[PDB]
Amino acid sequence: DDWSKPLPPSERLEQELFSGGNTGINFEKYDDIPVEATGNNCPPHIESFSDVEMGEIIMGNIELTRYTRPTPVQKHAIPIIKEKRDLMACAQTGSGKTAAFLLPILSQIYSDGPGEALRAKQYPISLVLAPTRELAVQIYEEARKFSYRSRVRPCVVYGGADIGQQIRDLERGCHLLVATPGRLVDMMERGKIGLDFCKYLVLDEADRMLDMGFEPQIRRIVEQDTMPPKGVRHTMMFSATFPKEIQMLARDFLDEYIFLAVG
Amino acid sequence: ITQKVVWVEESDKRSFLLDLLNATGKDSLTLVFVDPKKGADSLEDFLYHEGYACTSIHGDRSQRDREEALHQFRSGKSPILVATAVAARGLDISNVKHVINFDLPSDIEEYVHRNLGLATSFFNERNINITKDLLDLLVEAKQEVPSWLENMAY
Repeated sequence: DDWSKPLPPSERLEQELFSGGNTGINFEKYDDIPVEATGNNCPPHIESFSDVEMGEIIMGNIELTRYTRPTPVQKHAIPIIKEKRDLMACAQTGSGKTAAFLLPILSQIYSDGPGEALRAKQYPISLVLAPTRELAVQIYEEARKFSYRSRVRPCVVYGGADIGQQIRDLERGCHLLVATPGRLVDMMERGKIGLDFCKYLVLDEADRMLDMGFEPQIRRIVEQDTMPPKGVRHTMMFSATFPKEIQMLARDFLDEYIFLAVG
Repeated sequence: ITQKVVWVEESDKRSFLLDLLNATGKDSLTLVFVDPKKGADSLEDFLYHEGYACTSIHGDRSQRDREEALHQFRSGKSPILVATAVAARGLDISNVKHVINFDLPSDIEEYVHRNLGLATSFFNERNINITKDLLDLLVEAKQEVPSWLENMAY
């Protein structure tokens, strides 16, 4: 199985996927706000998606999405993630975070394939935690656009919706899971999701996740189960504010990390 | 005794071991078994470089060197001991809280050979021939069996 080689196109999927979606970005505000990175051996920022090699599947999906110039967050975060460096990014929803992490993560899954374990109940290769159904679904739809013609099947699960059908959807295959934290703990307790092969971990809107009381659930998913530890998994944490509790989560969860600040 | 089998690719074993050691309490006594194809020096010296107090045994060294390493270990001055199976023959491991199989052996009998509170074993494709035997054993000890380990025994 070559994971770097596009699967055949489907007109209906292209129609469902590449018409009628939004980037979740405010380019007016955020193109003109500078980004700063600090840390050891910080990879240099890019000016174009072409400046790193994200491979055939992403470059075609980029053309179908009609994405052009990256936002400043994307210019700094994409090379960092592409180097497999952990990241703490103080960056707002609307600055361009989602693609900043999804493009290089998916790119790396494509050129590395699933791994020997999967090449041999669901064990996602990538996990993204989000505080809310709305952001979880935003991210899931972006993942769907950039996994078009790939073996990666994204899924999303959230609370306040029925666990039964989410289970039934997982059972159809899941390589990248977007989840709100309490719903994932339920799925783990029911034996539906395994974290043994999760090599890419993203916490989005981490400050809101903590404020809504999810820190116990997050520590259980990340620290007290089978998720590979830092230095093995690659971890990215995004937050619009940087209070003491986020700095603690950063220090606990990230390894030798670059810090990115918008403004 | 808690037996935990984790999937760890070769290129991730060192970083996984660092995390297993960073969680050790006051660094209780930990024994790390490595394949002779890697050698105990490679792991001991990496741990030292990374700032860890540790030591090693080998089967070809002087009894003086062995006993100095074993005393550093036993007394808690170097609470991590790296060893191959051959080097650890005759070793009294009754004071070891944590055994880490950095490399698993070829056969389940050697695994059975190795105050013990926890045995963590690293597993990847190189260990496929021992999947069912390791499976059967974990059932006997009423131990957690990872789903992926059964699906690999298949």
